[PDB]
Amino acid sequence: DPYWAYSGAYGPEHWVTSSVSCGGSHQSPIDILDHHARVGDEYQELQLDGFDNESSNKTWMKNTGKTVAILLKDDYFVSGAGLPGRFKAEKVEFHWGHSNGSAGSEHSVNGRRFPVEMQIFFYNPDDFDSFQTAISENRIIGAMAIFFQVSPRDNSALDPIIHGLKGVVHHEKETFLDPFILRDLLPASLGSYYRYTGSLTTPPCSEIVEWIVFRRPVPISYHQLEAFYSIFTTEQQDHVKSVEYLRNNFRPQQALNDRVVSKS
Amino acid sequence: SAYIEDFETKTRSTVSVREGQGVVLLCGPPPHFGELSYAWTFNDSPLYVQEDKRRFVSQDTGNLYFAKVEPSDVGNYTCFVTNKEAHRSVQGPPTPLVLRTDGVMGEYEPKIEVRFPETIQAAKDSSIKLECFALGNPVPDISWKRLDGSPMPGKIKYSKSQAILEIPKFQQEDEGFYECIAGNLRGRNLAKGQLIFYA
Repeated sequence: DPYWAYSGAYGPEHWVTSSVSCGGSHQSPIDILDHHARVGDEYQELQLDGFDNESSNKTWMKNTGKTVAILLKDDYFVSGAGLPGRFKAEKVEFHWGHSNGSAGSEHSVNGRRFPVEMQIFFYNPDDFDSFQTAISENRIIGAMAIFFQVSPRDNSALDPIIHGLKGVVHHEKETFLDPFILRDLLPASLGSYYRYTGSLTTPPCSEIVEWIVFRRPVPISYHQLEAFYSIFTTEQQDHVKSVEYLRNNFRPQQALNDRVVSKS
Repeated sequence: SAYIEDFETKTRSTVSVREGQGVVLLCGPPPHFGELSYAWTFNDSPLYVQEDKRRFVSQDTGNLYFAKVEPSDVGNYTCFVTNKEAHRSVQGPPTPLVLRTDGVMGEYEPKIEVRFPETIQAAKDSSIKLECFALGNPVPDISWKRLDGSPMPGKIKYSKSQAILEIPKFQQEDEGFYECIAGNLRGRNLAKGQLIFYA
């Protein structure tokens, strides 16, 4: 586990030095040009399981200093959508901008970036015993990308998440979360999504991820977004440590190269 | 057996920070053997911070902490390291501190940057020193509490704006859970630990 940052000396263009996979040709994130997407006519329809159930109070949130992570304590499954088997949810991470809903997503569609991108990571439990096992076996995991877009009104479905962020302002803080409905953190219409093969968007940047990217965004008000802009981290140099806003925590987009993006 | 080398670095990177921002300057003392003590200079004069809750020098870590930086902090800092056993002192490189002009840092809850261990074995009649200091805007206040809510024995010594709680002549009734609270208008955080008596 090498040190890495989103900017400066250990920023994205330096990642390859300590994690050579970060210089790969199947990296994530990407811009999705819809008119170049192939229509996946062979897809079995996306099936979600457990997404409608209230999350347990053992579910918790952490400020890792690079993102805010949610460690899921319930069984959630996704299958179909050209995914190789049935995948189980492990955790959630977020990426956001700077202020006033400025671009913060990792992916984009037709060049449009979004104020927040939420990512849910999955493993196939039929092949591996845990998410950690799947990572260390270095073969294949699943990931969902969800965009948020500014809305004039608060999205009440987000309340436990926003309240969570209020409670993890500093690097390494942790809090338990009020119950939430994971389905309600997904777009209202799951109809349009994209599929492509890619990688982790942080070191070690392993090219093992089957990505689902939903086209339609989830609403979030400017008032709720402020909870994201109120997250801090620390930056530690040779002889200074400082408390800083955690902002623009996204990786630059990567070339498609030989890859084609598919769409529902 | 006791020694300390000269610092190797001639000059340190300029520190650029926002007015209102919390910053820690790291001493980084050179190789040595023996217990070290610490002071910091500011523009070629010693820093007099022991009645100022905004700035703290830790004799444990050696570092200089700015709970929040003000325009008056702008200048050159060095860390001055004394090795008492070695009868030798060495001065660190000049460290420029400058304010950014991008705007000021907002208010935010305290973050504890120096604390005491979660478990401490405390020998009878020994002296136990606990430190706690936080960065934050407004400048945080540090207070201390026994979890059992009992008043502190008179022997306890508070110093440096309560950044330091010392427990002399440690007795069995002194053992138990302690916590320091770092608080301001935007919120509060704590550090807790258990002191465990042995003889």
